[PDB]
Amino acid sequence: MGTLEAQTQGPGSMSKTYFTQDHEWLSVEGQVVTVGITDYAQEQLGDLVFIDLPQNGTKLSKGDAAAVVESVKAASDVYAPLDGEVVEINAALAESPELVNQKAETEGWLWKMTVQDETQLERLLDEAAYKELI
Repeated sequence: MGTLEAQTQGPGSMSKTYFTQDHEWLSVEGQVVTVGITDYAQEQLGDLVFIDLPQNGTKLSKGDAAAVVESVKAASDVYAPLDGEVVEINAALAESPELVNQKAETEGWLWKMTVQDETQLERLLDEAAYKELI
């Protein structure tokens, strides 16, 4: 699969991004899974005023509420797309929550988590619960 390629990071390798059923995305690079909300989601919410991120070291199960993204008109929980452990959060978002509006699917990522084996993600891709973002 293309997930193997992204995990291996051999020459000419490229990270793969997938979108979920709930306007979230995840990207795989090595064993690091980066998670954010989609461009669609940031547009639904309007200008973001606060981002509440998970604590580093948090053990997540698929579906756990992990973050909150908040505009004046609306708030939205962001759920873990896979089981794993939070290892990094996007420190830019404290001063610049609007980076999520500007670059939702790239620089406005919310957190990074480790997954040791991609069997769960492989299942969700095979089911087309999650789909490749092109």
